[PDB]
Amino acid sequence: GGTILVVTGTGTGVGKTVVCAALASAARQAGIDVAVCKPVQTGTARGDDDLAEVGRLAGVTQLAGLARYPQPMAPAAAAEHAGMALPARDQIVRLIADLDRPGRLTLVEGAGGLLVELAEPGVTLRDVAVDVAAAALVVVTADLGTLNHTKLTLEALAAQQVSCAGLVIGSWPDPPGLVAASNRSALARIAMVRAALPAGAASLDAGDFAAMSAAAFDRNWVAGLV
Amino acid sequence: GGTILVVTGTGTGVGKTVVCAALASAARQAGIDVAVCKPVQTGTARGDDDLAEVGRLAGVTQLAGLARYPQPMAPAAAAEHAGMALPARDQIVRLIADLDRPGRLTLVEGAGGLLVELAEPGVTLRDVAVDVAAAALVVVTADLGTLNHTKLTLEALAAQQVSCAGLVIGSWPDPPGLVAASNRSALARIAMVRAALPAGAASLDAGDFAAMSAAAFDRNWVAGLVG
Ligand SMILES: COc1ccccc1C(=O)[C@@H]1CCC[C@H]1C(C(=O)O)C(=O)O
Ligand SMILES: COc1ccccc1C(=O)[C@@H]1CCC[C@H]1C(C(=O)O)C(=O)O
Repeated sequence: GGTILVVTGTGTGVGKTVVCAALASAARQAGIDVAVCKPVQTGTARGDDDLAEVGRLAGVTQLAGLARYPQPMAPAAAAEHAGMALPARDQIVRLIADLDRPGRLTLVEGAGGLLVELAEPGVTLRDVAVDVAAAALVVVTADLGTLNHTKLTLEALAAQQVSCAGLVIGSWPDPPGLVAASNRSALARIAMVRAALPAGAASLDAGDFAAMSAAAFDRNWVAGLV
Repeated sequence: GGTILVVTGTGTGVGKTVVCAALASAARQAGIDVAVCKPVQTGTARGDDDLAEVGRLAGVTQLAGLARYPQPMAPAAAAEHAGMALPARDQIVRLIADLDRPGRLTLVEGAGGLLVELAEPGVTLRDVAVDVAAAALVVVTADLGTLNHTKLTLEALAAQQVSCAGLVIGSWPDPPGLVAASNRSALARIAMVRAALPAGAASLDAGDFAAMSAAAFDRNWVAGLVG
């Protein structure tokens, strides 16, 4: 086996996908082979496609997914509106296990937050992280309310003995602002802050995004992941 | 004592204050003595004052505060920015204990979400709820992301054996879109939804607000809150 990380977020729209891309880009530039699994993708009718974004921004080609739902809703909700079930727990765990190989960083991107139902019946990304012995990287905001949401997510991880690999602020504003500066310091008291991605980074071309990502993370930490 | 309910939320801006006012108004109209307590208030320099809004919307005069900090931030940062300290645990507990009495419903309004630090060191509303044997009413939104936030908050309450008194949707759109309708159904499968306050409730006058409040909750639930 290699290294499996689940990438979750404290909520929706926190920048999980740009963080997957930035970490993928950083890790490739560190010579690591990277796969990204997005088992469940919703919001396709309006053009959401997180794997494609990871492809454009970081050049990853091992991009695996199982299901795509048009409605911009939580999977269970999108799957009910569509009249079709979610994938099986079995499918998700085994797709991830087959992606994973020595020398490879495999990132598993949830949909929304940690306790959204990903597979039938009621199985979450937390359940999947247990099954594949993955640690969890938590994407957070620097905005008002982030400390509570982060602490809640970390408690939920520890309740099932899922290790936390750190936090990433998905969007760092410019200029920061009083709240954002305060929250960054407080977040670092609760866990390791691996990066804070400049606001607007998702609009970069691949070259600029690759330079941003290399500077965003600690090179030694990245190298140590595998 | 009487009944103590802490009123928390899945985050900030979910409508805890209007929910406190609405439940207070419904209980008063059922003949229940109501006090509302806000042990930590931030944002006072921008005019934030939840107790005064409760009084204005619901007519409550039994209102009790404790700590007030100027900046509209989490209490620890707001207190640091003002060169002040957070209250001690027993200052919060004594405030609640002094209000509590038989026949009375005492609502304790949190600051932000459940695990926000209210007192040194790392004391949260969840700890306070344990100390005063209160159940927790959880205020939620109907928007994308509420299910995860609600489940995280209920799991945290259960981790300390704090009973969940149910959910209240702080702002309910009319008409409800597909997403809000779907989230309300999912929310009700997680826990009892005690009310869904109409959007804009905070702008109703006293009589409209009182009428909205009486219709918002099951009267048998409200009446049963206090023996
Ligand atoms: C399933 O998770 C959710 C939970 C609650 C609310 C919304 C969602 C979403 O799916 C959003 C909506 C479409 C895009 C998705 C987005 C992404 O593609 O990154 C995300 O994961 O938040
Ligand atoms: C202090 O706790 C917090 C922690 C994190 C984020 C926000 C808050 C707030 O308190 C907000 C900020 C000002 C108004 C407050 C509001 C209310 O007065 O109703 C609330 O309590 O959420």
